[PDB]
Amino acid sequence: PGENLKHIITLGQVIHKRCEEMKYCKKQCRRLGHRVLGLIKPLEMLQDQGSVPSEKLTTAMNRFKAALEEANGEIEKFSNRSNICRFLTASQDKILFKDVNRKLSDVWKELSLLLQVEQRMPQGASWAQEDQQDADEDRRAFQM
Ligand SMILES: *c1nc2c(c(=O)n(C)c(=O)n2C)n1COCCOC
Repeated sequence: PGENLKHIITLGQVIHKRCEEMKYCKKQCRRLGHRVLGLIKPLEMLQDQGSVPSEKLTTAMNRFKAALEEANGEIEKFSNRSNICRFLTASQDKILFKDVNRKLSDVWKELSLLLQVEQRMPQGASWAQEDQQDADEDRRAFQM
């Protein structure tokens, strides 16, 4: 439980750091890192106590860990310029992290509801809109 929480928080931090160093598609990569850092903030607060998670909370945390591992795999893949160029030429909307953003948003909704109801923690609605704007800003930076 404590080890699981530390692993997820470390994943989020490595994803943010890797997104910050990305040389291409900076708006989309920076948005992914910023969103991940914001999602792990209440998990950092829960970790700062040292309570026991229910099995429903453990299930939701493990699903969130799986979405973060997928995001880390995508950032690692896109650290190679050729993989970015290949993916974007094949993509329809030019949104680099479309699939993993959907998974992060869906798994986060279940997890935050359990943190609020079970651990008394005090949403990805604008995300698809922000994704299209960041993708356009990135496409424009590339087209100069
Ligand atoms: C390859 N093809 C790209 C890009 C890119 O960043 N963007 C935003 C695109 O729209 N396309 C089609 N890359 C990545 O490499 C950028 C050029 O580096 C020299």
